[PDB]
Amino acid sequence: QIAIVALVVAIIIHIVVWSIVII
Repeated sequence: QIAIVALVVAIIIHIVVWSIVII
């Protein structure tokens, strides 16, 4: 796992946000 799933989704948001900055 629950921590892994939440982490992946949590980190994913960081990746998406970054893409928006570029874009």
